[PDB]
Amino acid sequence: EEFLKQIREVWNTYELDLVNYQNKCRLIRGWDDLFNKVKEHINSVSAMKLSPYYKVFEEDALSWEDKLNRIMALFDVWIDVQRRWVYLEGIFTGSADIKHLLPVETQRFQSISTEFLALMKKVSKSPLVMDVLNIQGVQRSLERLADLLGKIQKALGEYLERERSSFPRFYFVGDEDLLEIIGNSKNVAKLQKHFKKMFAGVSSIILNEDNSVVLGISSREGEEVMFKTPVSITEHPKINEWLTLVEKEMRVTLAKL
Amino acid sequence: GFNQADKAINTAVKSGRWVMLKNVHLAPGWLMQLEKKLHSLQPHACFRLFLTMEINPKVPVNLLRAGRIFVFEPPPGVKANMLRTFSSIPVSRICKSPNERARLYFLLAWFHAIIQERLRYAPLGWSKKYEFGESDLRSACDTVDTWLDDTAKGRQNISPDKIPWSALKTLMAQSIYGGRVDNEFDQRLLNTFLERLFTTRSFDSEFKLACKVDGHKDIQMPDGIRREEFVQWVELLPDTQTPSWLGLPNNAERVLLTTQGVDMISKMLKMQAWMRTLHTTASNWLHLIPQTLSHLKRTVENIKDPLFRFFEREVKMGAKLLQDVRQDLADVVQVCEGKKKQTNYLRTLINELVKGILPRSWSHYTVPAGMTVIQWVSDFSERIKQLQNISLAAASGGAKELKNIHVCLGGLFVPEAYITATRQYVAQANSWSLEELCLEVNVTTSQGATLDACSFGVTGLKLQGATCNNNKLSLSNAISTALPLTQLRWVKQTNTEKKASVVTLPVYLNFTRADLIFTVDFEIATKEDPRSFYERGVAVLCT
Amino acid sequence: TLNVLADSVLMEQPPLRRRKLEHLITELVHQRDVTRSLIKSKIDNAKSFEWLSQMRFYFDPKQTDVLQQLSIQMANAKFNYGFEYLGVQDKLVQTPLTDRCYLTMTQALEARLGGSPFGPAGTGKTESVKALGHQLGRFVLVFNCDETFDFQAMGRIFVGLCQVGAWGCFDEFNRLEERMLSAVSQQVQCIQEALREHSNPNYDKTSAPITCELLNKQVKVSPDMAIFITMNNLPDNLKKLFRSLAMTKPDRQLIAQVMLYSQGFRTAEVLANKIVPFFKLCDEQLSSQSHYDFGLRALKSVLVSAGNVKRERIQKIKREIAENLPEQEILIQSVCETMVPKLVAEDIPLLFSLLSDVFPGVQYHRGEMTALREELKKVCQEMYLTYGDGEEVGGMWVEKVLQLYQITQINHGLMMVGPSGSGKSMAWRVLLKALERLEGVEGVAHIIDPKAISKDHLYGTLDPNTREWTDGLFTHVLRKIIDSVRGELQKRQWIVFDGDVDPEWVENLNSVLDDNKLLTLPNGERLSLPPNVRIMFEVQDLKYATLATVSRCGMVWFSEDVLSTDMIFNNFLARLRSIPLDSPMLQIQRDAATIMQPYFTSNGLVTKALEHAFQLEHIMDLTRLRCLGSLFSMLHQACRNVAQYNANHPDFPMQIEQLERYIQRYLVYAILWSLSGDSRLKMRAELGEYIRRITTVPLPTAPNIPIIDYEVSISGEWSPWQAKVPQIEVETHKVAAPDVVVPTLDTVRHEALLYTWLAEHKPLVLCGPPGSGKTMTLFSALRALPDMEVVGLNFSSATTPELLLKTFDHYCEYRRTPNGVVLAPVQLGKWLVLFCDEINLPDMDKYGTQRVISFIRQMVEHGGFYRTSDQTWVKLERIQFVGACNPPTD
Amino acid sequence: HLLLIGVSGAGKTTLSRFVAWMNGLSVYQIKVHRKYTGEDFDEDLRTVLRRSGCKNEKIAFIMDESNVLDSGFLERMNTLLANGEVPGLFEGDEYATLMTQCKEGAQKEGLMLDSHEELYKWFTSQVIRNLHVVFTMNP
Amino acid sequence: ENAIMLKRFNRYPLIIDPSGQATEFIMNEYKDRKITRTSFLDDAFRKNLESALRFGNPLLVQDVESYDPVLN
Ligand SMILES: Nc1ncnc2c1ncn2[C@@H]1O[C@H](COP(=O)(O)OP(=O)(O)OP(=O)(O)O)[C@@H](O)[C@H]1O
Ligand SMILES: Nc1ncnc2c1ncn2[C@@H]1O[C@H](COP(=O)(O)OP(=O)(O)OP(=O)(O)O)[C@@H](O)[C@H]1O
Ligand SMILES: Nc1ncnc2c1ncn2[C@@H]1O[C@H](COP(=O)(O)OP(=O)(O)O)[C@@H](O)[C@H]1O
Ligand SMILES: Nc1ncnc2c1ncn2[C@@H]1O[C@H](COP(=O)(O)OP(=O)(O)O)[C@@H](O)[C@H]1O
Ligand SMILES: [Mg+2]
Repeated sequence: EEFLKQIREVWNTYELDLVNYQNKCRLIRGWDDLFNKVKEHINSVSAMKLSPYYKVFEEDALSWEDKLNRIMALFDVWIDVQRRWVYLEGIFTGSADIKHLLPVETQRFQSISTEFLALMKKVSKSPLVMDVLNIQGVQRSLERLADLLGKIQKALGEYLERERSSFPRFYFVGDEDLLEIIGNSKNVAKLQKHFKKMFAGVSSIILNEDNSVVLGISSREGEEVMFKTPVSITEHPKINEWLTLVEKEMRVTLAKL
Repeated sequence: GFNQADKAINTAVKSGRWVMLKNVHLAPGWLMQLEKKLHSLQPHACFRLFLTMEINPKVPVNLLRAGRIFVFEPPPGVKANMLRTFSSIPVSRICKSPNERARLYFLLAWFHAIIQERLRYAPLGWSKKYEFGESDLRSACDTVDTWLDDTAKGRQNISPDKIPWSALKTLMAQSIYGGRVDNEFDQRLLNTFLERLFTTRSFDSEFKLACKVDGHKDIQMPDGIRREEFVQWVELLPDTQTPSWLGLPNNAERVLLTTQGVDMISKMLKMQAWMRTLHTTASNWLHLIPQTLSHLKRTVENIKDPLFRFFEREVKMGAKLLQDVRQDLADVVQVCEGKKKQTNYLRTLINELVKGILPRSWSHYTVPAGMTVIQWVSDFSERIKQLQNISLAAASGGAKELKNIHVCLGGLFVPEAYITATRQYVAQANSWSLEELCLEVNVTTSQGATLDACSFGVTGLKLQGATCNNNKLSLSNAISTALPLTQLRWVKQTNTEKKASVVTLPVYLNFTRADLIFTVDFEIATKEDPRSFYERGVAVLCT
Repeated sequence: TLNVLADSVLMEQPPLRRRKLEHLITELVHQRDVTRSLIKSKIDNAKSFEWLSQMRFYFDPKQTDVLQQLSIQMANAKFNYGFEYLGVQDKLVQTPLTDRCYLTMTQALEARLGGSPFGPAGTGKTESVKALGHQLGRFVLVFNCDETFDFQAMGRIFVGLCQVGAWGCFDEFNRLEERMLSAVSQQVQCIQEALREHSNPNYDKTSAPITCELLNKQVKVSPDMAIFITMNNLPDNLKKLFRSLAMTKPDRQLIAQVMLYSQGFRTAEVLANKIVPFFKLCDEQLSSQSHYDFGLRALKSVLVSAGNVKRERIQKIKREIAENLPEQEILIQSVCETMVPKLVAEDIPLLFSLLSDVFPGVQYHRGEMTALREELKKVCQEMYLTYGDGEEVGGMWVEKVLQLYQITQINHGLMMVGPSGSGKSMAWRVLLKALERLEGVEGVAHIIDPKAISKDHLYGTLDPNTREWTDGLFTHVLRKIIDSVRGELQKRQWIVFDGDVDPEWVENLNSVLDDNKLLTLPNGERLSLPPNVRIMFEVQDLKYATLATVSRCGMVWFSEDVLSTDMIFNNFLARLRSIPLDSPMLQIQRDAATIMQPYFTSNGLVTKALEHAFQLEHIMDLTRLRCLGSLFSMLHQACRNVAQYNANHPDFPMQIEQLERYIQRYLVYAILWSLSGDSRLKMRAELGEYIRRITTVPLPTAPNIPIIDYEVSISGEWSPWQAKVPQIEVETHKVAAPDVVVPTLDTVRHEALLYTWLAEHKPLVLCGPPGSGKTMTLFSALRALPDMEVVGLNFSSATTPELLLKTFDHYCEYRRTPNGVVLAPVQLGKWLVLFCDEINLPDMDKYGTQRVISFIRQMVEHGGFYRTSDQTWVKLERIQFVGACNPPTD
Repeated sequence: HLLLIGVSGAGKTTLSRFVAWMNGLSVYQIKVHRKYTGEDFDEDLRTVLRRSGCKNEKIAFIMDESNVLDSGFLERMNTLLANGEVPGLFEGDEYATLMTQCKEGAQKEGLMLDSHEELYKWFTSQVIRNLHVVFTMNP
Repeated sequence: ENAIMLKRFNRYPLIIDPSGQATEFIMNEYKDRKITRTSFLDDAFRKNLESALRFGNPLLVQDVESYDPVLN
């Protein structure tokens, strides 16, 4: 009886902690503690079902079990719906060139993020666990968002694989490195850091005043090779084509030298 | 292949057919899963599963226990090996291009057989057990094919002197066969074989594949042009194959037998109430092993002597190992009588000792592979006796008497350090540099002959395969010809080319040619040739 | 051409032109060796294998395709130059072993097999593969297997190698874990089977693209790719697909000769024939140490340093042809300058004896460095330390300081190693002050204890959900230096990592110590090391440090013989004569020091007593500095007692003779209670007997009661402790109470020692068998004092610094009003004594250190600690430590 | 506090429980499993100290060598047996509950609660008077 | 004799068999009572053991080297 009273008090006085995220919303902090409490209560209720005095409290325990399961059935999804979103956030706002490369998935992510922000605003107005669970169709929208995030993540991975296939040297750099490369294609300053991972000795690119034509390459030790025919990024804006042109012109310049 | 084999075994156990899985040693985990799956009842009784594989420790023990093992080994002999090589090579490859190709293949086959049959006599004949498997033979055949195609554009018979002999020799010495050869002295043997076989003289009727076989018989080169003649000559080889077919001394077979016999005893010893006999053995070892030797070293004066420091290190290491062994054997004695508790470490040593395997905690120096414990403790006792003589000589006179000591290299833990210390001392005297000193070896008859300046005395050196008379080497049938007293003299290098009547013999540490200490330049008799010394595995041994 | 190049390398050249010059010299030397012998031995045919074996280059500019312009042929193998830009790479001397490696590898590649150059580590197998790849102009990737391994990256790496057509070499395949080895072997087997099918005799004209199954997808395999598996056997999958090669013995003599010839030395052959056997001797004759490195890489670095030294000498002579230089002297000078700083005190005479054996009659003159020597002397004089040149007292320590300065110039990421008690911290502190006064650049040192805090607090943490990065100690310090809002640049910043080193907290530092100088934070930001920042590792044993960290750091070894006992005595006497314990106090201190000076001599009472006490048996490992610090604290308390007696008698204060008697007897009393003061009664009696034998000072005349039972009264006479023990009558209900303590001889003696060692805020530990009455006596004495607030902390087997932080938060407060944050007890005028009983209980981690013990050591030696909340240095005020524990043998 | 050394099954636990039942003391048994951890042992120690110090109930602490898994349990119990109380067990809200129940026990017995330090001293005295531990182990 | 000991026991048996003959025998003897297989390494073992004490179901626990003190 007092065990059920403890469960009732704990789950009627439990509040979901919220921490600000880049002044955009408040994400749930403390997943580990909440999941530990949920697992402990579920296991304790399962053993309470096994207790001999249980038939007196049976029905009540059953109800709580259902509630507990529902809580579980929510939050295991929720953290996922958070994590991927945060990941996607770090891809879809730190860069400005992702929109042009991935427009359909950009629109889908904007639509997903609108609903996600609305759900977070609704949660912040009532951070109680019972109040959060009782909002209309939280699990339905949460699972829809989870499936959408999975699909868009698969699409982003497929686009990354396509970018690697177009320029095979991208296979050396990491997935996060490739995301930074494609997202920050316009500003070449972020590309020069990874340029020592693809080529054997090339460590930087000597560009023009406006960073529009790749005048040549530069090694780590300061040695510079000037292209016989400079390649232009304005004429070939996509990363793969102008990088392939850079590599081919490097080979040609080395041959002429 | 995993899914294919699973489907095949399913349909074969349903219908009642047979399934073979070849080279299953590459999938140990799959083998375990197959053992688990097969443990269930098999509906059909006519179904048979065969697992052809190589003998590797990666196979699961459960699968070995659950089935019938069949061990297959290739038949020994040069004739069998060459027959296998000729059967493996397709007839189309041999009978193609200039006819000389066929003869070349025969030579290659013969060569392969030689360098494979010498592998059985592992210590004397190949030093180590190299692989020299089928892949090397295929690579050599590909090299021969490519180079013969390059040199002879047309199918017409190319002159024997126009064959790229240098190309084949160098590619099968530096690459392919010599790729796995590490030490220089096996490379010398391989180069000797290649220069003897792969030469333009092989296409003449008087060529001798092997000379002095069984004293006077010689394996004459067959006079054939096609593959059929060579394979018929192979099939006509006599059964009486002595090791002289490989260039090895006839006694090598005897030596091998001896080792095998010892192995049998060890295996019997490894597969044998124990407290009384363990107690008496341990007590006898305590009586045998010297009690204790003390570090009498670390004098501030005369520390500049290299022999001083080297003998300090030797004494310290020997004393440490001596104390460890003595204390552990005393513990074993106590536990045999039940006068002390038994711990995990003591369990390890007692289990190792009852079966005849030396304790890993006891092996602090270089040890011949699979040396039985009694041999180990006898060798250790001899080492401590030598170290005690060293300490007594140091105490009596100082570091000056340390020079005039006939120290045996085998007894020392690190003989290479002794050679280095000798070099440093001979440099310090007369104020020379180490680069300008070269070692000259003089085998003197007197075990205690006079040591003149640079000369240092060494005992226990055993020459295998040859006898040294008046510093001149001569080939002999008897093995392990002991050297009376070796004088190592570090003399200033005169920067001259060694005459063709000298041989650079290695000085290995023990009968297993695994550790090389140094090399000795020995003059040979005028009758012999250095190639015979190289190919018969003549070497000096510290023990 | 070789003569022209050798003339050119002797002058002053730009570093890029110097690298080009030495590459040209190396290749021209190889060409000279090839043509002089390998082609001039009666060779007249262009098709002879004596010429086909050598790597021939054929140039056809008429070819339109760039990849078909240049053809590189060795034996029957023909390759197309990939024209990949390599920059300025290190060139390998073409030794005969390297020639055979090239031949075997090209033969394996032509047959579409792989290469497995097995051999002992350090023979150049990976470097040989890389040099062969760079010779053909192919991108070469080296995958080290020393736990820096990842399938998720190497699957796509293999896909990229198959696609672009680059080379892939594994550093040591056997270093791989069994499952890792098997899976990567499966991938390598698939790739190599595709490569073999690329050369099918019936399908030589490859129409359908030859592809492999990588990442569960079809990947085209470029014909120019190759996989090399460097070993030290091969898995059964790859035995029939890889050709092996024995790279066992590199030709060190030829490498050294060619490199010395490229450096400009005109006697390269003799110098190499001397320097290779010398390095072999140093590897053999010298002792075995973790940080010793006499391999081929160290030899190459020594040779390039010798070339730099010779060029510097040439420039010095020119500004004051020139071929009369003592090349051997330069070579041994470089060898010494590179090896002596990391040599233990035992191996220095051994190294010099080896140098004399190999280089006979050629001696070493160390740099004068007089400009730095003057500032070092001034700083040492103003820091109460001892300075001396060469054979003088302090010569070894100042030479260690100079070596530290040299390694400071040479590279960043220093490591000062040595047994505890050597002059390590003082050395670099004095060097920093001397550099500040000499060069005029202010020196700032950040002393960070790594084991005190967690790795997350040390480097920073990324929020699991918010993905917000908050920087740690080292990250905050480096960021503050880089930003330099106050102007951290233009100042010598030294991040000293005082403490122990383990392979855990140095993982992120490995990318900073090496040439990258690049800290890669988990969030993505990359911090660049400024040229004015040096990362110092002040460690003790260097026992749990990986070879990667040690090899990346220049090292100075501080043996205990560096800091002699005379130096300690001189420092103590100077501080006593200058620093006031509280002018009359300074006068008393000067008189006391004048009185005790004769005993603190080279062979005085204290040195002999220390030597004898080292022979005795102690419950804890006797250290010279613990012993000497206890003795010095006791002498300071003696001076304090003299001052108190003078205060109590304003008229007729302590006279010279009474002070002499009191100090002379108190010296023996403090020696007895500090030397062997942590040993049993028998050892104390033995040390007292030895002191009585060797000393001349009057001693207790009673032959029955040991000297340890006496004490020195303020009048200057030996009085028994039993006279100071009162007879206490305790209430009936207080019999055997948990808190009551009955005064006795041991109680009063330990109380006197406690007060003596707590007057100087020195933490102390009561060791003894269970039930001996350590906790009760310590608590009673601590609570007896009226201005002392005692807090009892029981150290369990899971004690962490978090317990100390919780105690500080509960009892103390942070005040920002002083220069920095100050942690002080809430109660005013109360000294907080943290009685940590069972002090030795906390467990050691996997690398032999206790985090809480290191924490207390940091807060005692330095006087403060870094708060992980804002990475600021808080300074302890009115906080004191006291401990008690059972013997470590329990 | 008593330590009982002897072979298992000799009746140490049974005899100790028999004497505790005769003398009126309650018996507290730590229920250990595979998932037992240091915090659970700390909670058990807190409960037994609360029942022995705040309330005059006398408790016979039944412990066996099996119930001790790591050295932390042993060190906590060494502190409890020697000093009479464990300083670090009560923190925050637990300390406040301790003080409240100590004031309640003082007013039940007829003592003035005074300050926190005097209440803690009274609690320690009650624990050393109203708590006995028997440790059973094999030789 | 071992089967006799298994049939007539006062303290719960501890089966020590290198093979699985005894284990399979004790299953085949107790199928009608629905003998349940568990192990001390299993995380749900306690739960299963709890059920074993409720419906009177025999329970088998393997790997007694890592004995669970909760069974005391
Ligand atoms: N000339 C001197 N140079 C250095 N230390 C000196 C000198 N003269 C006296 N000393 C004393 O020697 C000691 C040197 O301690 P130092 O701080 O150098 O050691 P550390 O290696 O940093 O310490 P730890 O043992 O904790 O690793 C100090 O007590 C110092 O006062
Ligand atoms: N001088 C003394 N005055 C009063 N009691 C003493 C004295 N010496 C020993 N005792 C008694 O001996 C016991 C020692 O108690 P205490 O817990 O302080 O021992 P300890 O040696 O510090 O313990 P441990 O090594 O377990 O930490 C107590 O019962 C104490 O009353
Ligand atoms: N032929 C050579 N000429 C010049 N330097 C060499 C040669 N072989 C090896 N080295 C040097 O040896 C060092 C270590 O070789 P490395 O390839 O790391 O050995 P491993 O094969 O064990 O990895 C390298 O820094 C390299 O410069
Ligand atoms: N004096 C006794 N007479 C009869 N049976 C006893 C006696 N002491 C113990 N036992 C029996 O021993 C069994 C277990 O004893 P237990 O108290 O668990 O021993 P231990 O203290 O070694 O754990 C009990 O079932 C009890 O019946
Ligand atoms: Mg205590």
